[PDB]
Amino acid sequence: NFALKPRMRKIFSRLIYIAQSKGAWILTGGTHYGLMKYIGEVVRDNTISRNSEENIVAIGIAAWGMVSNRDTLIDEGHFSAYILDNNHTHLLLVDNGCHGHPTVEAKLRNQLEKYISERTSQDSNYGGKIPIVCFAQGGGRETLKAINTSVKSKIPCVVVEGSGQIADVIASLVTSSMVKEKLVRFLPRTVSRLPEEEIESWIKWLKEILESSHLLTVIKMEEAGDEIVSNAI
Amino acid sequence: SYALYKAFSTNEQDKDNWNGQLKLLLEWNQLDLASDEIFTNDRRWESADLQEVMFTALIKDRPKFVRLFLENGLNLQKFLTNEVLTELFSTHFSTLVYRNLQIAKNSYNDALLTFVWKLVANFRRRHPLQALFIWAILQNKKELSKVIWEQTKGCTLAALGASKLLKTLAKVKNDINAAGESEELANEYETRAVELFTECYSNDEDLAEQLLVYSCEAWGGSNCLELAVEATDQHFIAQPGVQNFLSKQWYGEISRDTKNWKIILCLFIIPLVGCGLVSFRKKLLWYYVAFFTSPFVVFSWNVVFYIAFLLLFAYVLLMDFHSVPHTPELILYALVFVLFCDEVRQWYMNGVNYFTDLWNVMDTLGLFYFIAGIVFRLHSSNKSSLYSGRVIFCLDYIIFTLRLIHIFTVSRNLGPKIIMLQRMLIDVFFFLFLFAVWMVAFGVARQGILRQNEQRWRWIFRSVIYEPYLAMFGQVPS
Amino acid sequence: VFFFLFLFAVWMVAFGVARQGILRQNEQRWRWIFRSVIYEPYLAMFGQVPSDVDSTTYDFSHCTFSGNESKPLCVELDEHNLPRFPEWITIPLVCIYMLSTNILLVNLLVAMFGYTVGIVQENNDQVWKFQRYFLVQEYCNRLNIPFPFVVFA
Amino acid sequence: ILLVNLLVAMFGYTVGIVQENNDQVWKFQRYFLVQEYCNRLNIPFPFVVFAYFYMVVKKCFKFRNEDNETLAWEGVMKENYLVKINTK
Amino acid sequence: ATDQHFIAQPGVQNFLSKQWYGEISRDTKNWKIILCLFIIPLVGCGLVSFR
Repeated sequence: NFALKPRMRKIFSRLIYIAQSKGAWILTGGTHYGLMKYIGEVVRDNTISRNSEENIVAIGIAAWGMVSNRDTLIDEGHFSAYILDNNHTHLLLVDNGCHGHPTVEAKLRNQLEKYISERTSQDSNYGGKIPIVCFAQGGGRETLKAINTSVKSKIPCVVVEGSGQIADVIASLVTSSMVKEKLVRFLPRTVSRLPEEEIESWIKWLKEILESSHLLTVIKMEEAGDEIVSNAI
Repeated sequence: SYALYKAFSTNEQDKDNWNGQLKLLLEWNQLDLASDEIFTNDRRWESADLQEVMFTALIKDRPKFVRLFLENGLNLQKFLTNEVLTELFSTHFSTLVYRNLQIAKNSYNDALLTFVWKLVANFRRRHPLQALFIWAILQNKKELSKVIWEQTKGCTLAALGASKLLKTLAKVKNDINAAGESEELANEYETRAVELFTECYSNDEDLAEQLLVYSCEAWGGSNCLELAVEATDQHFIAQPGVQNFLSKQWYGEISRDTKNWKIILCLFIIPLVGCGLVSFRKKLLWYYVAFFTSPFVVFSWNVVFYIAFLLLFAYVLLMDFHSVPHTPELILYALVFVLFCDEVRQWYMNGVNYFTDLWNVMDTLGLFYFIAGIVFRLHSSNKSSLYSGRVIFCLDYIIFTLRLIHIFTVSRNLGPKIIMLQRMLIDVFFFLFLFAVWMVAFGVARQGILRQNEQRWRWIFRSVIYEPYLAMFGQVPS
Repeated sequence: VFFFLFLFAVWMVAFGVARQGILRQNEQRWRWIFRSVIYEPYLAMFGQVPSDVDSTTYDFSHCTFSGNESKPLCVELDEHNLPRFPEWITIPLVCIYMLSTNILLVNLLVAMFGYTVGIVQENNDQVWKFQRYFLVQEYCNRLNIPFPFVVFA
Repeated sequence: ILLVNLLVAMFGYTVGIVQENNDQVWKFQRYFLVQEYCNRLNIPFPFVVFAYFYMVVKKCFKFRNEDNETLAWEGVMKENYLVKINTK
Repeated sequence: ATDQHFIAQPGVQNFLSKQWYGEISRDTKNWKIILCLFIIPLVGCGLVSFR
């Protein structure tokens, strides 16, 4: 389940417009749920608007244990009804053991991000090096795991908003006392089910987040018009 | 509402019933509270049992709630059955709108209103969103209609058809408040259709011209370009996109950015079709035939043929008219046979509404006078019949000459003025009314003061009507 | 002016050919076709009211009976040497033409002139003082004496 | 004098009204003639009867993907125009 | 008072028209009405509304 208020709608439409203007890849999960659905639909909208002139690339990265229908070939197949999204032009699915295992895709994804980070293509304005930006808006464990695995690598350029669940606490906190102070007031209903033996681990996760605050930035409240996405990236 | 929600939310056996919370904030108009406390944490939804509340949001006028719901997900055809339509039209559709619908069908029948009368007769007893948009628009809901219109695919066809329906229901002359309100909503949706098509023409012209010609799998059994004509939505056709389309279909192969005197010069001498003075963009024998199949040049050939026809009819009627038909009269009869078969062809194509326009009436009437002139002409050796035939041909030449005004309405210069000419009828009739009153009041008085007991009917009207009529051109009765 | 002349030429021809065909029979002289088809309905715009349609004020002294001398032909006669043309079909024809050209078609031209003057007056002074430049330059582009001695210059 | 010069005034006022509607009504009426000349596949007029014989020849012998493509095209500028509405 | 803006409003004009026609409905064409005046026993037919 995913709620998408029109602020996020405007921001992500402006984002995919910027990524079409610059010729960038967008890495995402790629399922048929919520945000990945909406990103794929805006990809299809820009695909049908101009039809050509530097089309966009949306790589989805899935788990292979959550997939409804799996058809092994060499020969194409038809996926019908986690459900995959339609409009991602490239998909990649990680291979592992049994079915019900999330967070398997994060290792290969973060290693790929590190390799494009250390890759050098001189025909740019960054000084080669292919600049990489991470975004976070939603909530959950995998968001914090992604942000900390990103910021552990040098230069992730993590951007968050003041809109979401974990985006609220990361925007509004800027030690353990203040961590718990914001965490009990902005998300009580998830922490109603969570043991303390990993809440101290989350305090360590956010400690490694706030170790490098210069590599993090935030879209604030009163930047609600146009060009707010370019001024963040 | 906020007090009732704060008491209902803090019972601790009702936190699990978020459906009751949603129905509570649905009956009242709490939008910000529902958005902030029902869909915010995104822990619980199913997108499939949100239907009855959805139906509730359709029946007690909640456009912002159904916008908030469709923002979070539903397919409307999955929501729609025929039973929803029978509830909406048999029960939720008011009897007053039904009464004005029957009055509008009896007083102002159209093809689209006949179609909607058919479908309301169907559903009181495949295009789902258009049907619910129809129900929203005849019920004058005015804000749910925008919410469903933003979800439709064939948007401009929907806007134009809704403008047609609402103008036709606005012509009804009882309950003038409903008439004015539906009139304003008609103006709003025709403005919306024009302002959308100017954008989708200002980006891409070819796909816009594809939009203009697609029938949308029998929306109302018509086209996007046809609904603006049937509604008399003449502001939709006065915009530069549709006019650019009409000009590019009117010229045919010839480019628009050339001067027209070159075009009529290449019409005047045929083998100048193969020269570099005319652009044929939008081989040589194909240039020849694609030239001769353009609409512009077949019209400008037909008018030259018509002027040559009038000169031949004048030469026959004035200078060569004997007791038996000579060669130019027979050539003339062949030309009128060609004109007659073309007119009966377009009458077979058009139908009974051909008789609606007055120019078609007087064309058929003139051909009838011509065949009457023939059957008075051929009975020779009767001087009365042979003279009456020529009188009928003169009074027919009047009609065939006055057709030329209607012929030359297409030009960029004379055209708007000839169209303007028919707006003067009420001033001409007011002038003729006052002049006839003063004419009779003077003529009878003068004829009664001067003379005594005229017993001839002709010299009553020659001296009561005719001489005061001539006294409008400065004759001064003597 | 061209719209006025177009409508007046159409009504002129449609009346002139009809009147010449109803009255007379087979004019074989080209000059007396155009004198009686084009010229007399043209004069009927200045209030002349074409005369040979009355069958009471029509004397046979101005006829020819055959095209020999100057004058027009007669209307074609009866067996009783009477005019054949109906008064009830030529008098209202002249009345309709005379109304439609001498009154409606002129007073429409007055309205169109009034509207064009109502438009072009704020552009009039700008276009005039734009055209002033050309005459000022072409008189300042000559170094000469006043005109009858210019040839010496 | 009075009754004619009143007609001149009423003509002048009606011309003063209807001129901004004149071009719209003219180019609306332009559609019908453009269509009725484009609704015929024939030669120029004095041989049309032979082409009519060709039509007599007829009487003598006898979901879509690009549609969804252009509707999906239309929806993009619909979204852009709704943005242009609430941006006002 | 010669308050002719009070009578030029659509309510008073609607009242005057509904008192002027009488029994005949306003949403019919008037040529039917003068046609039923021209021939008397067409008063009993279904072409005119007498509401």
